[PDB]
Amino acid sequence: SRYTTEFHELEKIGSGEFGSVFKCVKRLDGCIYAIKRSKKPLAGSVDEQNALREVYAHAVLGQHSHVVRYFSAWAEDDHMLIQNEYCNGGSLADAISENYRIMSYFKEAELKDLLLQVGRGLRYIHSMSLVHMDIKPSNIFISRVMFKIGDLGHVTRISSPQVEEGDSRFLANEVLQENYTHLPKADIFALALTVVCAAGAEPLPRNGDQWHEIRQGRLPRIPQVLSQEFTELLKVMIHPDPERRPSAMALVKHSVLLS
Ligand SMILES: CNC(=O)c1nn(C)c2c1C(C)(C)Cc1cnc(Nc3ccc(N4CCN(C)CC4)cc3)nc1-2
Repeated sequence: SRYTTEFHELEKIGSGEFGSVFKCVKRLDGCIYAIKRSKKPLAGSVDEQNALREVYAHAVLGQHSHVVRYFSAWAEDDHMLIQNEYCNGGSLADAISENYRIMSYFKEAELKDLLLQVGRGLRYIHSMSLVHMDIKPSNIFISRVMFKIGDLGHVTRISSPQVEEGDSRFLANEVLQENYTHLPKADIFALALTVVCAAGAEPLPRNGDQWHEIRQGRLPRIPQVLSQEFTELLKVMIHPDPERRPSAMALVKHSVLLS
């Protein structure tokens, strides 16, 4: 077993219908990696479709500060195994849960830092003519601080997009309308709501009235004191017209964020 041979398994850090993710130490270099382990999907399934998007995202993407690094991938015993960078801070979703429990928070500044850092990640992905298509707190990881985009199973081309929608909570209406002419801006829409989650918003609606209200450009209720200036940035990021939303480029260079 390559897995057993090359790595020692330390602890399970993730699980879902997607499979499991394990904290492992690689024997050769003593370093910690996150190994995603998944049952090999049925041929011609959504699962195989998902799986394929991730393989070829790696093939195209190089290393980047704000994208979870991919090291290798292989298969054995009808399972697919992917060796990733380990982020010792866990996910932004875990962090928000902890805040909601311990009763700390992300200061307005820390929210600006998160937007900019994930913004930098997107700028890079978009520059390689790809889109992530599932930005949300659980797909943003933390290394201790650095924020990094993970889970590339929804990644597709800007030009010839094969679109499996991400989480309905973070989804731009135009994508639901089968409009794929400006996919990068769906990532921007989705980042904005991710930040609003970090800022302590009540859980985001999955559909119904409040879902629609948001896609009219209406921000969820925040529990804290944010400047009108940062507010408008977050607001225009969920503008119903995707062309009015900042590109990742315009984002990373925006006056409010820097720095
Ligand atoms: C579809 N699954 C994933 O993409 C995925 N899920 N996780 C949990 C990770 C991934 C990646 C993107 C494939 C790689 C990765 C890289 N690092 C972590 N780090 C991490 C560290 C600690 C924790 N936890 C702290 C809070 N807990 C007690 C649960 C473990 C969770 C994740 N997680 C992951």
